[PDB]
Amino acid sequence: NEFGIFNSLWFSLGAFMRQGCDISPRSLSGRIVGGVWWFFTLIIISSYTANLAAFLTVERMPIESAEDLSKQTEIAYGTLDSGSTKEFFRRSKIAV
Amino acid sequence: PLAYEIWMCIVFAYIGVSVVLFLVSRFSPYEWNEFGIFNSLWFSLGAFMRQGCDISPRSLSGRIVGGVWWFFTLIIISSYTANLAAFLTVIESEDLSKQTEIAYGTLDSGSTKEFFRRSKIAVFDKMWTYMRSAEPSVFVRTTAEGVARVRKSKGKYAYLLESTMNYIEQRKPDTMKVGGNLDSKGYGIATPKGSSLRTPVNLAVLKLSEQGVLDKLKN
Amino acid sequence: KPCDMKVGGNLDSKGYGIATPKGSSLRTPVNLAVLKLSEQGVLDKLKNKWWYDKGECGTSALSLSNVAGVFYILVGGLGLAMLVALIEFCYKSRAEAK
Amino acid sequence: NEFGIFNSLWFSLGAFMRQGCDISPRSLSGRIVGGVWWFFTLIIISSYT
Amino acid sequence: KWWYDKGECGTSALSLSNVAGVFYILVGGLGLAMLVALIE
Amino acid sequence: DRGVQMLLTTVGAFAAFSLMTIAVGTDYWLYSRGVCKTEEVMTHSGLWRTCCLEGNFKGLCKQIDHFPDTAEYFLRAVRASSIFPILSVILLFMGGLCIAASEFYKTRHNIILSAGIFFVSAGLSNIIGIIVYISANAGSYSYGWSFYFGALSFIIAEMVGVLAVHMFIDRHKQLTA
Amino acid sequence: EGYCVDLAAEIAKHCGFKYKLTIVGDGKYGARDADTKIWNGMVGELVYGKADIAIAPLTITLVREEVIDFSKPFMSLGISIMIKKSKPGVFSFLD
Ligand SMILES: CCCCCCCC/C=C/CCCCCCCC(=O)OC[C@H](O)CO
Ligand SMILES: CCCCCCCC/C=C/CCCCCCCC(=O)OC[C@H](O)CO
Ligand SMILES: CCCCCCCC/C=C\CCCCCCCC(=O)OC[C@H](O)CO
Ligand SMILES: CCCCCCCCCCCCCCCC(=O)O
Repeated sequence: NEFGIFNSLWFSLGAFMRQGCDISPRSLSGRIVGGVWWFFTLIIISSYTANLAAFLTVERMPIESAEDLSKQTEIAYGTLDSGSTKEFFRRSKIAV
Repeated sequence: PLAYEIWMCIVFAYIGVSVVLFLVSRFSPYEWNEFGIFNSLWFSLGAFMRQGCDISPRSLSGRIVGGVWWFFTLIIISSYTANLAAFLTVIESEDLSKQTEIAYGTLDSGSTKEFFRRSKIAVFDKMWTYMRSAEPSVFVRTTAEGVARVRKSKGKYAYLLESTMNYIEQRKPDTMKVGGNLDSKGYGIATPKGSSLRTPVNLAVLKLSEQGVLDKLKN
Repeated sequence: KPCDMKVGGNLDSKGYGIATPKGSSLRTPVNLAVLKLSEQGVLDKLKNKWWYDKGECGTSALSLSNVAGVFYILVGGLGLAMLVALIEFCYKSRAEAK
Repeated sequence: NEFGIFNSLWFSLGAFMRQGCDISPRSLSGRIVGGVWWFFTLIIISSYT
Repeated sequence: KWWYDKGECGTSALSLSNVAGVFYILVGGLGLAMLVALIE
Repeated sequence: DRGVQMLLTTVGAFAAFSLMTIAVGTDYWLYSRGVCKTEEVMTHSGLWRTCCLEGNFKGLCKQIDHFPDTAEYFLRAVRASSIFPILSVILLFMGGLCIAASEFYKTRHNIILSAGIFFVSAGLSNIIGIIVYISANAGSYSYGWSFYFGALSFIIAEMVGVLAVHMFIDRHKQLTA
Repeated sequence: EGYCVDLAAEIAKHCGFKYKLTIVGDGKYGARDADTKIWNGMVGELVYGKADIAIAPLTITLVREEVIDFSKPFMSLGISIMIKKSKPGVFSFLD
């Protein structure tokens, strides 16, 4: 019924899982520690759920195009040395 | 938000946690812990719904069981809410041939109707076998008639027409082109066999092609 | 194999054709044969035969795979709890004065 | 105390605001009512957020 | 010669940097609690 | 009401053991749509043999090829050798054996506790086996009556464990009098 | 063996001729050298009369159609990009 080391650990774990308490501090110092741990828990668990929602929402909605190839130079690119592909590029009037 | 298997295994884990909490809480004669099997089940249910506790295990082992059940509950309920937030925030082809709820047809006289009447491809021959015998007729006298039939049939009529016309997708109000093209071909300027205009018009089409006129006009 | 991808749309649209010397006698029969093979579906069968028949590379809810780890932890914790309880019970049962 | 009409209204309101308990039903019937109310609260509050 | 011969330039997870403040508040609260207990 | 409790626990142990053994031996765990012995047709796949039906040569079937990142290797190994379903079968067998021996060498009232522990452990092994099975399947479908025989064996095993622990508690309560 | 080997046999049957497959000596499709103005590849073989027909993935292009004849397309295509290229982790709930 009082905060020994094992009961202190149980209170902290239960406060983190938002799983209620069978006992809470009664003194000013115990209540300062409890309140600050409750704040830390609220921010951390809200942030876990918010970031998991962000992960799933973004997942629900490195070259993707010729424009991509044209704008970069880390990735080399070419064609058959003799072919209609090489001629397509040698004569294209399209900017990209 | 959660797959059927997650719900089923949540129920199995609930039964297992309740039984192991009951066993560990009251099995040794030296403990004789108000966790009977009924109270173990109540504690586990109220822990899962993130609701009041009213009793918490006091032993080391009952506390291990309680702690892992609390962690499991936090992860599973957080993920249910996150995936529901994801859900709230944000005929494909052969498909026509394999079904009958959605009717489908072509222009009553066209290269499309002839494509199907002569196809030796199984899916298209199956579609032709259906379309030529469908009643009421799935064929339309004009493209506009086919478009209106799609628009007024509440999704129960799909229309087969050339990709180019399927233009209608960019017109007010409700239609969409789905899947790839069933074939590949081209439109040509036609003249009577042996016409004097054949050569100049063939060369002009190539000149208009090369100078970009045909792309400007389609755009 | 090793199946290690086509990206983006096609840059243009064109076709492969059977070619003959300018003015060849074979030009008309071969043009008509290509159209016969096209109309009878031979060209589709042959592309499928050589591209896909012998190809060596061929939901929204949350699946049990996404959370299986939490189930493994839960059952491991239940096992550890049972072991701790039995260890303490054996200790107490052996600690009675004899 | 036990669940009179005033205490039962308080129990239900506290359950909906996810604000834990001072008492909880002890009998099988009370616990069935409490269980379905807890499930209802969880789905409705998760869906609101 | 004038451009390149003389060239002089040759949904992630959440990091401890955007929750650090709450850790600082937590440890400050633990220090304040210890001080209040010792004063009493 | 002691006496009928012993019959109920013995019947439950035998039922759980039989159900879990049938589930492991039988192969209607998953109604997938794949290839029978080496056309895509339905199949009553199981823990060992992916077996065919509604096909050109239905009824002829083979041994599933489990194998084609150590985590995937470990999971594929644990799901290839059904160690967890088989361990569930063994633990249910030993639990039943303890319950049976609870009539001979009576007055120990400490082996019936071992029976309860064996039944609870069998349930836990069974649930791990279901999780690894479903996880490895993710490498349309449905689940067959073999899957539900395994699940029902889990439920009956947990109930029989609760009864065994209750009987052990009652026995020490009588002894303490 | 191949798509064009299968197609060659069928074109030959439907046109009624016997044929001999030959691999283009320079292994090229066909381009007019800007400089020597000589056509190489399969197009050159047809232009200079070394071959009577080309049955290959030979693209119908304006510059080629000016010097050789092409049937209607037996295959439709376009230039594309080829690039060198998931199971969730068990403890992915910590991500
Ligand atoms: C007195 C209190 C009694 C004790 C109460 C116990 C309950 C708390 C357990 C929490 C889960 C612990 C396990 C966390 C999972 C660890 C897995 C991990 O670290 O994964 C590694 C990963 O692969 C990258 O390295
Ligand atoms: C110890 C006292 C016990 C207290 C008991 C409290 C009950 C708590 C749970 C209630 C929800 C259970 C009902 C869930 C119904 C699921 C609906 C369903 O079955 O899904 C339909 C179908 O599968 C898809 O189309
Ligand atoms: C009855 C006894 C209870 C005892 C009390 C328990 C503690 C209360 C809980 C949390 C305190 C949180 C403190 C928040 C600190 C805010 C820091 C801040 O605001 O700094 C940001 C800055 O203003 C931007 O520029
Ligand atoms: C803590 C234990 C009980 C918690 C409530 C869990 C609800 C169980 C539902 C099980 C069946 C779910 C069926 C969904 C799949 C489907 O719609 O096809």
